Amino acid sequence: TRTVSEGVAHIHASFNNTIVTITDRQGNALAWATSGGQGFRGSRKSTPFAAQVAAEVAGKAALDYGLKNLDVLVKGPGPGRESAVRALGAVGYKINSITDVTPIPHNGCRPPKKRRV
Amino acid sequence: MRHYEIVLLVHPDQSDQVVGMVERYISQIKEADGQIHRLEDWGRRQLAYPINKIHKAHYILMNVECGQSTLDELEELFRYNDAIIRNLIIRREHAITEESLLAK
Amino acid sequence: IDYKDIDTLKQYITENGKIVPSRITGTKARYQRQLALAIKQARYLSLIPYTD
Amino acid sequence: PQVKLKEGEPVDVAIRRFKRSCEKAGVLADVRKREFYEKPTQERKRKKAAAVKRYQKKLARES
Amino acid sequence: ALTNADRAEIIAKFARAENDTGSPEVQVALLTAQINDLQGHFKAHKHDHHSRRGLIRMVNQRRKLLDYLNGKDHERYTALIGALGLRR
RNA sequence: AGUAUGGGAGAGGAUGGUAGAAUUCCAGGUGUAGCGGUGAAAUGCGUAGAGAUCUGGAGGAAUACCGAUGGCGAAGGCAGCCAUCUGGCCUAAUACUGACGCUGAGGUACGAAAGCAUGGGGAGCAAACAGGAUUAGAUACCCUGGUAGUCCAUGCCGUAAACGAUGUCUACUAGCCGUUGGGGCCUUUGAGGCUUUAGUGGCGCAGCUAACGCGAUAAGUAGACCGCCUGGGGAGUACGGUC
Ligand SMILES: NCCC[C@H](N)CC(=O)NCCC[C@H](N)CC(=O)NCCC[C@H](N)CC(=O)N[C@@H]1[C@H](O)[C@@H](OC(N)=O)[C@@H](CO)O[C@H]1NC1=N[C@@H]2C(=O)NC[C@@H](O)[C@H]2N1
Repeated sequence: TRTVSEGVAHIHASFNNTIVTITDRQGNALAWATSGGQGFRGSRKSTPFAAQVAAEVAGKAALDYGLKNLDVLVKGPGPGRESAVRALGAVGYKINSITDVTPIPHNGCRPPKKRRV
Repeated sequence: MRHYEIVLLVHPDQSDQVVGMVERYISQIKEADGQIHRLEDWGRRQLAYPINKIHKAHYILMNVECGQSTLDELEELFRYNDAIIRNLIIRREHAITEESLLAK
Repeated sequence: IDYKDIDTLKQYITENGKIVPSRITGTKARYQRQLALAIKQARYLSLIPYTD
Repeated sequence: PQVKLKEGEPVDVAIRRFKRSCEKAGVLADVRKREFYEKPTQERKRKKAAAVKRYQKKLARES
Repeated sequence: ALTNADRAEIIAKFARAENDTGSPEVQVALLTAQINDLQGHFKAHKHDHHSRRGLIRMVNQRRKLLDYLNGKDHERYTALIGALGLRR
C-alpha cells in the first residue's frame, strides 16, 4: 500500500546461505527472500544459482511497492554476493551504489577453535 | 615546571560561553604561577564521526606551562565540566608559539 | 610531523581510513612511526575518521 | 568501496569494478583470518616463513 | 628524582680535589642519595621488579666501592661511612 | 672497570584515566516463514513472530590498519591513546678515580601456561559434562550446548622442546650483500655517496667437524672460572630428608 521511490538491498551472504532483504531508506523491511525459501535445502543453499533465485524473488516482491533505484550493501563472504546483484540488475532496478559492509573487529572477541577435520 | 598542550572540544550550545571558561582556566594557571604560551580558537568544526549524537564542536588549543597540582586541578575541571566533551593533554618539550596550521 | 597537519596526514590513509605501509609509501621507519602516532592522535581528536 | 554508478555503466561493469575495489581492500581475507582462532605459536611461525619468502623473492628479483 | 642541582651539591660536599667526580667518596655519596630516594618509589609500586633490578645493581656497586676504599685507606672509609650514616 | 655534564631510540616496568570497531544480551520500529549447522545430516532456535534490517540501552574481554630476518628486556616476556612514578641502553668530547676486575661451590632474587587459597567479575572461548552424528564399537576426531578456567586484587606453586637443544668474560683470524639506533666526512641544496660504532640477518675463503653443518652473532685460534656426561632398561623411580 505504501509508496516509496528509493530503496536499499541488504545481501547477507554466508558460506551456508544467502538472505536478501529489500528495505526502504532508514531501514524498514519491505520484502525478503532466502535460498531455503525457494528450496535448495541443506547443502544447496549456498550456490550462486540459489542466490540469484532468491534475489529475483525479493525484487519482484518489492516491485509491488514500486521502486526505481536502490543502493546495495553486501555483508559476509560466501558464494552469491555477486550473483544476487546480477539478478537485481536483471530484474531492472537501477543500482545507485554497491558497497561492502562486512564487519571487522579491532581484535575484539576470541574466535572458536580450529577444526581438525 | 613542565610544558603542556591542551585541545578542548566544547559543545556548540556553549559556543558563546567558551570565552568565560578560557579566561577562567587562564586565570587559575596564572594564580598558580605558570605562563600561557599560545591560545587559539579554531571555531566550530564538523566532526569526522558523531560524539554523543553531536556533529559539530568548538575547538580550543592552549600551550601552557604549569606545576603538578595545577595540572591535576585543570584535569578535574575538564572532567566535571559538561560543556567539554573531549580533551587531549600532551606533555611537550620546549615551548611552542608559532601560528598553527589548523587555526588559519 | 604533528597531528595537526591533516593535509599531510590524509596522504598516507587509504580510502576506507587505514594507514598505508612504508612498503608502499617509501617512507623511512622513524617517520613512519611518528606518522602513525599522529594519525592515531587525530583519530582520537575526531579530525579524521577511524573508518570510512 | 562506495562504488557509485555512472549512468553509462551497466550492472556487469558495476560488479567487476566493485569486485576489484573489494580485492584492493582485502576484507574477505580478514574474514577468513578471523573465522577461527590462531595460536601465537602458529602466528609467529607463519610470519617467520613469510619473512624468509620475502627475502628470497627480493634476492631473486635482484639477481 | 634528584636534579642536577642536588647532584652538584653532593659532589661539592664530598669532592676531594677540584673537578673530582670519580673518587670513591663522590660515587658512594651519589649512590647513597639515589638509593635513599628510590625507597619512596618502591613503597608505592611494590611490584616493579624490573626497576628494582637497577636498585639492586646500585647497592652492589656501592658495596664494591666501599670495600675498595676500605682496602686502600681505613681512615677515609671510616670518615665516609660516618658521614653517610651507613652501618657498614 | 667506573663517575659528572650535553644529545638520542625504544610493545622495558608500575599506577590511573580514556577512545573506536566487533561479539553477546535486553527494549522498541518495519516485516514474515524460515534460520542455523555439515562430507551429507540430525540435535537446536522459530507464528508465544525467529532469522534479516534500523534505532536505543547493559556489560566484559581484547586492541584491526601501522607491523617489518622491526624494536625493548637477564631470562620468563612486552602492542590502541594520554598523564604520573621509574630501570636500563646508545652517542660526542672533555674532565675525574686509578686495577676499584672476571667467574662463582653453598646462598638468594626473578621466573610461560596449567594448578591452589580468600574475595570480586564473567561478553567471547572452553577441560569436565549432556545431546546429535559417523562407526563393527566411538568411550574420539565433526555438530548443537556448556561448568571450572581464561579476567581483577592479594598470596602460593617453581615447572616447559624454559631451545640457538650451543654457560659467562676476554683477545685475535679473507671478504660480499641487507636492515635498526647513533657519530664523522663529502658534494651541493636535498637528496644522495663514503667511513665508524653498537645491534639484527643472508652468503662465503682459511680453519674445524663422524657427517650434517659452523664459519667475527664460531661449533676457528687461545686464556680464566663454573655446571654437567661415562652402554640400553629398571629410573628422575623406591627409601630417608628438605620445601
Ligand atoms: N650470539 C647470540 C645470538 C642468539 C640468537 N639465537 C642467534 C643464534 O645464535 N642462532 C644460532 C643458529 C642455530 C640454528 N638455528 C640451528 C638450525 O638452524 N637448525 C637446527 C638443526 C636442524 C638441521 N641441522 C637443519 C635443518 O633441518 N634446518 C632447517 C631447514 O633449513 C629448513 O626447514 C626445512 N623444513 O627444510 C628451514 C626453514 O624451515 O629451517 C631450518 N631449521 C631451523 N631454522 C631455525 C632457526 O634459525 N632458529 C630456530 C629453529 O626454528 C631453527 N631450525
